[PDB]
Amino acid sequence: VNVPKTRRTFCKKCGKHQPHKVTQYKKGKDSLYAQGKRRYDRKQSGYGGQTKPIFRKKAKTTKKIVLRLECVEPNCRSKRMLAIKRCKHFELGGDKKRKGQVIQ
Amino acid sequence: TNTKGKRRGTRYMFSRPFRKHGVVPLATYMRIYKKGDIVDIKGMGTVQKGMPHKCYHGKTGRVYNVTQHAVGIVVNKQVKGKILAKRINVRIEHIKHSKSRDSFLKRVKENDQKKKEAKEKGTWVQLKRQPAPPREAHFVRTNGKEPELLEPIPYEFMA
Amino acid sequence: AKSKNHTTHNQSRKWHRNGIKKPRSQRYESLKGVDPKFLRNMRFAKKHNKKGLKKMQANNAKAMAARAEAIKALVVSRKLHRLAY
RNA sequence: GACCCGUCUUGAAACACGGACCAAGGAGUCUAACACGUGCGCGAGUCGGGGGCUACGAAAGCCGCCGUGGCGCAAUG
RNA sequence: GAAAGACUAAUCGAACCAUCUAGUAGCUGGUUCCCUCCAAAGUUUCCCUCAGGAUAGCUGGCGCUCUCCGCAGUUUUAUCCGGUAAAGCGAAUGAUUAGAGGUCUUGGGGCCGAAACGAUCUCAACCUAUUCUCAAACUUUAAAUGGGUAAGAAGCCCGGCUCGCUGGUGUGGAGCCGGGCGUGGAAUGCGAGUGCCUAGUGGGCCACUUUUGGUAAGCAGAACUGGCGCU
RNA sequence: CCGCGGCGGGUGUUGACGCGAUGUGAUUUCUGCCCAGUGCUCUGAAUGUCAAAGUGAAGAAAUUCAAUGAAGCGCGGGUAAACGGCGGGAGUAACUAUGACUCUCUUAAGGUAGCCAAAUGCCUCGUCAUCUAAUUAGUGACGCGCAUGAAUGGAUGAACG
RNA sequence: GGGCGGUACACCUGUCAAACGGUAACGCAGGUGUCCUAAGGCGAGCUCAGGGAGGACAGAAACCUCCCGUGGAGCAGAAGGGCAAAAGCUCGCUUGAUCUUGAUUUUCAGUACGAAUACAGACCGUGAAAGCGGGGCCUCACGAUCCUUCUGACCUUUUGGGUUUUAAGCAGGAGGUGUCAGAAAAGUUACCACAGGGAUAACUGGCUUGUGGCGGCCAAGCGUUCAUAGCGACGUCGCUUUUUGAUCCUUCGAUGUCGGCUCUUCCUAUCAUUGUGAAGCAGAAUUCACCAAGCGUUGGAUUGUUCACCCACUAAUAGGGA
RNA sequence: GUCUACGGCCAUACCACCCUGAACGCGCCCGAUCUCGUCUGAUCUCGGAAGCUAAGCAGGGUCGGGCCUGGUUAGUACUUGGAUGGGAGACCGCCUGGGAAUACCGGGUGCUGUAGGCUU
RNA sequence: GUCUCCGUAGUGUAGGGUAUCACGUUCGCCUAACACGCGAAAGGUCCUCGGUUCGAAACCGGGCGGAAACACCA
RNA sequence: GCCCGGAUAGCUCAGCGUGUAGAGCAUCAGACUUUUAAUCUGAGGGUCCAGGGUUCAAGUCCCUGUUCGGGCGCC
Ligand SMILES: CN(CC[C@H](N)CC(=O)N[C@H]1C=C[C@H](n2ccc(N)nc2=O)O[C@@H]1C(=O)O)C(=N)N
Ligand SMILES: [Mg+2]
Ligand SMILES: [Mg+2]
Ligand SMILES: [Mg+2]
Ligand SMILES: [Mg+2]
Ligand SMILES: [Mg+2]
Ligand SMILES: [Mg+2]
Ligand SMILES: [Mg+2]
Ligand SMILES: [Mg+2]
Ligand SMILES: [Mg+2]
Ligand SMILES: [Mg+2]
Ligand SMILES: [Mg+2]
Ligand SMILES: [Mg+2]
Ligand SMILES: [Mg+2]
Ligand SMILES: [Mg+2]
Ligand SMILES: [Mg+2]
Ligand SMILES: [Mg+2]
Ligand SMILES: [Mg+2]
Ligand SMILES: [Mg+2]
Ligand SMILES: [Mg+2]
Ligand SMILES: [Mg+2]
Ligand SMILES: [Mg+2]
Ligand SMILES: [Mg+2]
Ligand SMILES: [Mg+2]
Ligand SMILES: [Mg+2]
Ligand SMILES: [Mg+2]
Ligand SMILES: [Mg+2]
Ligand SMILES: [Mg+2]
Ligand SMILES: [Mg+2]
Ligand SMILES: [Mg+2]
Ligand SMILES: [Mg+2]
Ligand SMILES: [Mg+2]
Ligand SMILES: [Mg+2]
Ligand SMILES: [Mg+2]
Ligand SMILES: [Mg+2]
Ligand SMILES: [Mg+2]
Ligand SMILES: [Mg+2]
Ligand SMILES: [Mg+2]
Ligand SMILES: [Mg+2]
Ligand SMILES: [Mg+2]
Ligand SMILES: [Mg+2]
Ligand SMILES: [Mg+2]
Ligand SMILES: [Mg+2]
Ligand SMILES: [Mg+2]
Ligand SMILES: [Mg+2]
Ligand SMILES: [Mg+2]
Ligand SMILES: [Mg+2]
Ligand SMILES: [Mg+2]
Ligand SMILES: [Mg+2]
Ligand SMILES: [Mg+2]
Ligand SMILES: [Zn+2]
Repeated sequence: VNVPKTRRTFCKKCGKHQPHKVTQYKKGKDSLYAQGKRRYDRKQSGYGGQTKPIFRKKAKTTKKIVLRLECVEPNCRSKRMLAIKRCKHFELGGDKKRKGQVIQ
Repeated sequence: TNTKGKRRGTRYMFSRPFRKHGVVPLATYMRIYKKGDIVDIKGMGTVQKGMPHKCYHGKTGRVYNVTQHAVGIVVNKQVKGKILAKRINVRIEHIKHSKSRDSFLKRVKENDQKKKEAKEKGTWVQLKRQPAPPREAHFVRTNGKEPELLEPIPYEFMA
Repeated sequence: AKSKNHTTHNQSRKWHRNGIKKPRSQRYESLKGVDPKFLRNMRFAKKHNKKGLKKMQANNAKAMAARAEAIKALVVSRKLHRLAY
């Protein structure tokens, strides 16, 4: 697929429709002081070894895609997420096709 | 193990009748539908929005809701032994009136006409529908000639 | 090592040992599933009915007298017949 | 007229299995909790189970400024 | 162990004796007195589920509110729905046989030809009217059985009120306070209604017709009713 | 090499003609080519990855981020009497013509000396000669060997069972 | 039967389905785990495949022009259904593929996820307009707790009070479990052990007879000539259980499992002998058929052999069951 | 009999060839300053009015195709229920009741429920 | 036990708009003749019928032929 | 997911931010009285794909299409 960089849409805090700025999303790093990590290391240590399961039978080969819509008017500066259907190939804002040219 | 799709086995059912394709005629829409009327359901393949599921094609129920382009409706269904009373929301194309109630609404009026009249006359006019009785003894006149003697045909190989 | 799969052999009777119940029908059927624009205006009209009782009261208290003045302005053989007398 | 009884089994007289013969012994019990029916007392209240006081009796009878406490009378986030 | 998994108190591909111990089992066998009343299932969804359990179903028990209007594995009268058996190619979608008239619509060869649709025998396809047979995944038509609804008081008919929705016009509807109208508005038969707790079962079999695979089977697999299992 | 343990114990009252750990199997006779693979070992700042500790900075601090970074794996040499491996592209003459000499080369080299239808060869009772009146077995030979072969040992030969 | 081999283990499209609906098998013919800022959402304007008649190089087929032209074209993919001043083709303007409570349908326990339809409260796109639009014309294209990550509000809690860091909180998307209502998992045992099963194989026996074996009808030809002395093409009707298959009914708290030696009996579809017919039967030899199973049907080399093959004798060296 | 906007399944209303068309009407026709568009004033848009019956127009015609209804095909094909009814089997008869479709032969070719201006 | 290739001048054999090599073999070239070497011949139902095609042998099956394969586990 | 290096004429293959090298095939000639071997020209280059910034890119950065190392693992 191919999406443009600026979409005009709703905003919660402002009330109206406003133009945005589009970029995609990457995960954050796992922090080490979070509760399921202060529990997993505290339970993991000592003898006994592996306790919680480990996933190995990975089947599918694709991710859902999530957009990160940021506002533009410099007083709001709010952000919200967005979801799109599955795809393998992906980009943002470049070289939109046309109608009727010479196909080799 | 057959499939469980939305439109299984509806090749001939949602199809248009022969030489009746094309545009939906404009006296289907501008008829009026109140609440309480009795309605039969016939599917249609042109306007795909708001179709009924294939297990209602022929049933008949009454209205409880009217919407901007649709009416709600209460029907009955039989699932594995019992009977459920379920309600849908159907667009106008897939819907007609039923004329089943009308010969009753023509016989309530005819009876009350046959009752207001001739009650003050002290007359006793029959009101109940009575089934077709056994027919009366009657004469048959054969003026002149005799009945025509039949003969069973002798066989020959037609082919 | 096989096994039968699907059947429907005794179920057209196994249903009729306790009857096929028509759905319990009943007057004053509910209002769940109606559009809120119609149901709002019916609710405010069910909330301001006690505003116009007197003209309704006297206009029902006039036909009781027009009817009481209108109703006031309106008001086999012979041997067998003997033996059944 | 009439195949030998118990047993799994769609299907036992079976070329399916256990059984030579008699007497005694032998297999859904015991607590805790909860749910519903049912019988009894008191009733917006109820309960002394733990504690005290006066041969059968290791029983019974009392205590209310010993009713603290339990469940109930008021739910929701 | 000069080797075979040999021997180690008649015991060895991990000895013997006691304890935790009465170890676990969806798996085999057995399960102790009489009569009376009611009486089944081997199907559904989900499960590392297919010898098993949960769930709905069928069944029994205890009662309850009414009767001492209501319902029905049925029929009639009105009404809509369906694409099966039959049939049909002179009708579409596909398959297919043989002649008949035409101009060539084009060719491979005769053929006279320095050329032709000039003439050609034509085999041939091409166009028009005709003809022989076919169809689960093709259809113009289109039965039999069969599937829902309706058969009056929860209806009709007269006043009037409220509305913040709809609106040219109290228009358009809906909801409300009131009054009036019973020959009970097809036939036949019958007392009905709801509310709890819950055992057993989920290995199924045969025939009439209808029907798929298979050369056929006392074979395998489905639909309608009925039986043995339970006699 | 043992062992729960210590300045513990055996080998060891021993010292390379000695302890310990392996594969082959007398003598005679020969022991072929391949270090890409899996192992093994050696040069390692010739360096890509690499914990704890100790160091620096920003912060009120808990913290967070950076430099540096041992062995070993990686990269580079050695080794087959270490496990183990040893196929293919169709004809090249001057008469049959199997076939000279090759053709031909792709993924580490591509079955040499020698032996056979054997205790190893499916087709199979292979074909030839002999042994018998008649021999799916025996003995001798041919090799194209489903799937023979060199210390996972090949061919040998008196005595003995 | 297991195994090797497959996916009927989640979905959709036609068919089986017996004219509502529902409905099975390792039953058929087929496909999917995606693709697209336009191939989504509005509006104007046009009409396709094929066919004819013509036209410079131009031909079977380039482009132009005229007429017929109910879909014979196209709509991203499988197939049905659906479409003509459009749902197609060509241009214009945009981001309703956005934000938020519920109700209902779909398979179904009438539970979920998934998908979808009607409404309602906001902001926008559009077309003068009426209105159409909250994702692909419809029928498939996807996912639980627990944990993690991100955003959201001048949010509540961070525990003797108060302030700032951190963590825990409530709401919405994402990080995936294809055995698809969701465990984290490679082999062998011929040294083998226990719990059970005829629900499930290896023998026999049963029902069946395609394959094997045996016998008929019809009559184009062969037979120096002459269809049927003996034979029989393309075709067609049956029996037999001595071959192999198919199935799985009975036995797995055991019916002792290949061959041969020895030993009785039985069947006839007759190799020889007894009595009789036809020949392309002169005699001698030989082939063909009828009544007929009382009596016979051998000795040996090689192989574990049933089977085969070869040397002799003979009247003949026929075939099988229990 | 005509114009405007329609209704119903939209064919009794379609298609092909002919013909007559009074008056009001509809239309081809005359043209390109007026920000309507095109390569092109043909189409679309505008300003018009000398001149005339081909026109999806209107009406009738064809021993017309087509369609719409009726007989024949036919109590045939098929079929719900049943029988110790045949038959080696394939399949066929009976009682009970329901009951089609082509070919072939006949008749019809727009009603206008419709509101406004109009043969008046 | 039956599935996988492929069939073409006399031999054997290369490959959607013609039937091609090499050898087999007739005549001709250099030479002193000789050998080697060279150039022009004949040779074709590209297995037998029907469809895709403007034109198919190379595309499609049905079919007859040959060869090389396979059947495992009591 | 972390970091890391690798792709150039028909085969192997050089490239030093200011230019497309090379060796081996295929042609044509020259050298030898004639064959062999060696000698030389010529024909072939999109530097694996888009961008950047620089006067100038094959070259540093950036990502996407292709091969590979290594250490790691809670849905
Ligand atoms: C596995 N074996 C075979 C011996 C087994 N332990 C016992 C045995 O007889 N097993 C064999 C017996 C039956 C089994 N078999 C054979 C054919 C068949 N159609 N189905 C079977 O189940 O095949 C087995 C087989 O040998 O592998 C060996 N290690 N040799
Ligand atoms: Mg540790
Ligand atoms: Mg079952
Ligand atoms: Mg007797
Ligand atoms: Mg038992
Ligand atoms: Mg059991
Ligand atoms: Mg059994
Ligand atoms: Mg039973
Ligand atoms: Mg018994
Ligand atoms: Mg037993
Ligand atoms: Mg016994
Ligand atoms: Mg006793
Ligand atoms: Mg109680
Ligand atoms: Mg010893
Ligand atoms: Mg051993
Ligand atoms: Mg042990
Ligand atoms: Mg016990
Ligand atoms: Mg025990
Ligand atoms: Mg009872
Ligand atoms: Mg599970
Ligand atoms: Mg089990
Ligand atoms: Mg159970
Ligand atoms: Mg048919
Ligand atoms: Mg069975
Ligand atoms: Mg059966
Ligand atoms: Mg009985
Ligand atoms: Mg019963
Ligand atoms: Mg050694
Ligand atoms: Mg090596
Ligand atoms: Mg050799
Ligand atoms: Mg020998
Ligand atoms: Mg070897
Ligand atoms: Mg050696
Ligand atoms: Mg049905
Ligand atoms: Mg599309
Ligand atoms: Mg349009
Ligand atoms: Mg809205
Ligand atoms: Mg062994
Ligand atoms: Mg052994
Ligand atoms: Mg059995
Ligand atoms: Mg037998
Ligand atoms: Mg046979
Ligand atoms: Mg003759
Ligand atoms: Mg036994
Ligand atoms: Mg025994
Ligand atoms: Mg005989
Ligand atoms: Mg008129
Ligand atoms: Mg006049
Ligand atoms: Mg006509
Ligand atoms: Mg030269
Ligand atoms: Zn924003």
